[PDB]
Amino acid sequence: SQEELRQQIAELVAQYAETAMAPKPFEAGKSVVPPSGKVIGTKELQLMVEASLDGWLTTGRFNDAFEKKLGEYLGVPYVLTTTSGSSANLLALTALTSPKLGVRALKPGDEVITVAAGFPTTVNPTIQNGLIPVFVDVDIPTYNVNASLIEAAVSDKTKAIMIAHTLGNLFDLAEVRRVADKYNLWLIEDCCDALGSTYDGKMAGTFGDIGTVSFYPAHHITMGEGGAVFTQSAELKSIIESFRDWGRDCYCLGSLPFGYDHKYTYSHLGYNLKITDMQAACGLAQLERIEEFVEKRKANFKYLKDALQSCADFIELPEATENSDPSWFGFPITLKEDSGVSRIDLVKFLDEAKVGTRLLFAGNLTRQPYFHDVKYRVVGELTNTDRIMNQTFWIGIYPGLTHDHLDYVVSKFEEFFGLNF
Amino acid sequence: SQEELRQQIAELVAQYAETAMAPKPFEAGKSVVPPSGKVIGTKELQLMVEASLDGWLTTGRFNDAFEKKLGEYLGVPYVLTTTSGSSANLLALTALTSPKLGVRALKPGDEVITVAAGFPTTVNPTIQNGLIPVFVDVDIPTYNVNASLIEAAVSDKTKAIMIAHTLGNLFDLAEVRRVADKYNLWLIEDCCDALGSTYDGKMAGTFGDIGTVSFYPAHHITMGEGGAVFTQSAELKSIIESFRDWGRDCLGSLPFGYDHKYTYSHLGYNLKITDMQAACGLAQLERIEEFVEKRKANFKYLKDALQSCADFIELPEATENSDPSWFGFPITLKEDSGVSRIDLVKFLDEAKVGTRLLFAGNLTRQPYFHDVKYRVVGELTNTDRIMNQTFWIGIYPGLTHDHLDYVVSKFEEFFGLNF
Ligand SMILES: [Fe+3]
Repeated sequence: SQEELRQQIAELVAQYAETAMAPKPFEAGKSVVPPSGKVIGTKELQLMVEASLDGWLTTGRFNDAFEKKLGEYLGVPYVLTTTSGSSANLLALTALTSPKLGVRALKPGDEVITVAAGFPTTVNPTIQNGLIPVFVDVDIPTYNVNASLIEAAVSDKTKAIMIAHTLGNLFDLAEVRRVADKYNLWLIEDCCDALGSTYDGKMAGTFGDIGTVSFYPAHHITMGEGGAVFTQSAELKSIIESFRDWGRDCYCLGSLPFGYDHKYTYSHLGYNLKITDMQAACGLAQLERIEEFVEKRKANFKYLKDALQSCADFIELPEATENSDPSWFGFPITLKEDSGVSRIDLVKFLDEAKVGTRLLFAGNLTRQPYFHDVKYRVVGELTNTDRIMNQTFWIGIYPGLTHDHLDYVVSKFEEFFGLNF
Repeated sequence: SQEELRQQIAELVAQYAETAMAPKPFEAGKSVVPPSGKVIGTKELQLMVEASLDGWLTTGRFNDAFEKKLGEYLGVPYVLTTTSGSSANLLALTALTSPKLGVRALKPGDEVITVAAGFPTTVNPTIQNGLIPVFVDVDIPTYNVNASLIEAAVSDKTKAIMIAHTLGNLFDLAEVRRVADKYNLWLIEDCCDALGSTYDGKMAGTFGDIGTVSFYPAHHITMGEGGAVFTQSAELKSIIESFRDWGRDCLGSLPFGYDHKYTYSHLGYNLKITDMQAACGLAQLERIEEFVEKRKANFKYLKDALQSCADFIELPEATENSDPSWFGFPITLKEDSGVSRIDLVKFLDEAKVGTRLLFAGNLTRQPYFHDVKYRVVGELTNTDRIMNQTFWIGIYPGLTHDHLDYVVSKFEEFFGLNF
């Protein structure tokens, strides 16, 4: 019997995942403390096998379940899965170029306000659609836009604001919101690293017109490769979907003959950025643990910050943005310049001690080699942005790290700083 | 033991597949004859479970195997998997905008010669990179570019030729190459529908600088969603890869000893797949030779039998000196037949016979082309004819001679040839 063969395959899988996905006890000196990672188990492997058995391959049963459950978690009616966080950002900004949006459709030459201290694909979509990025400085130790600088970047060409809640910490949604409204600007919330974060009690990604998230292994939940675009607007949802699906027409011009297959009628300049149900299944399992993961990240963050307070004379510790409850992606630290050493020294020392580190992504996008010939504007100076590029880095606090993992990390900072003496 | 649980699961799925993925017998009037489809079995489901079990998720073990085996099948050293045929086309054209190609790099305002009778994503990447598409007419009944018209579309802004081997039939490679070489133009072969096709005995996709293929279900092999970009140039491979991977390197004013993993040499996307997708495709690769021969067989059989309707419809013809791996069976309804394409398509639909039009028909007439900037050299006569009178039906591995026999009888019935 079929339904029988499945339940019995689920068993052999649920028992394989017991050996395979079993966490190993921490062993100082030998065990590593990566900066991020995935935490999967029996459920993940079970659903993926189910999806495999289905033999459907393209999105369906599991993808429907996933989009629905994530929509309920975020509290939004429209969720569309795509190939990655980057693809999500690309689809978000590109959808706003749709001629169906009339006078407020983004056009080549228009401007989009953002920050230079972020991830490349948060800004690439703007440049890839012919628009112009306008940068303003960020704040330390929140590592998010200094919202007070946004207003001065606005001009006649300003058209939207696309920014990411860096490392799960939220950006001043009150000031960004205020500016967007006053000038009727579109707001795209890049929540690729902030799934679960909240501001003023409201879930991140539900303040703007469109929100994006990533499911790469680093992140709160994974599908291996995957991401999602979400919104509260039916119109935008239909536009996004069209751009993701070959640009073919939907919801419900040119000179095609009457009775031309609708399946082959294209209303947008489109890609094909869909995923498989195998990917969707993994993410569905992961969704069951999200609340658990968000809680643990907040726990590890506090524990690590309290314990690392002993080095406060040499490093600046991270601070959540006022009136927010971030779902931390990582733990951002800035080495003080008058400490006597370079970030290279600390990073390398930690590396030898098995403690993983990551710099704050691009550091300063404008200084990245690929920005050599890009057309952009910067309002004010990127002082803090350059400091981040030179002095900042982050370490792990993800669900896979226990108190023993963190205790080891704290002792290494102490050792490196001679505070154990 | 873990090695046991695996082999034990392999068996349980091996018998699950024999029941689920079992081809049911054809039944005139009940069974459908779709235009395309996938043929998967035990191997596919087995590897996908293996990959699921690995728990690696991102590309790895199976993807390495897939890119390797496919590179061996095509006869190229570099194969890079991506999310879809469309993403592959996007990466192929975009990669040629890399400043590392120097004076050879594609710039906004430059032109790319192609045809309007095709799939949107074959041309969109040109428009998305700021370039200008230049169209020329196609030929009937090969449904591929009328190569003789290409030379006249060449101007001082021309930099590349990107066209697909429509429905598996090959385009005049001898002429395209001649023109490409004479003007030092880049050549991108869109083989999304031509995996296995050959021209002058050489595998399609190995004549140009970059080749692309799709793994969507309707296609020669599938991963559910997936595609690949391939080439013989190590330089391009590195560029393609960078654009696919956040645009990271491997200039600017970054501090010394800045993490190379966070140094970005291109304006990038993230168009990678999972090893679950790669596994499925790896299984599929074990059947490609079988699928290519069956499609060629179904094609011959269908064309021969359908010869009885030659007074009303124009039958497909392989391009001279080629051996196409047919994706579908393209047919053009003659205008003086007294009926319209809608009539035949609807009749066929009612009889459970699937049909598809030739994709965009004429891209320049598609609504999204309303304000696009492009040039057309000559007239798109045949292109417009295709948009109005052409359509295709299935000949994929899932179709048996009984499936085809039924299709032929319905065409005859339609035209009153059975009387
Ligand atoms: Fe439709």
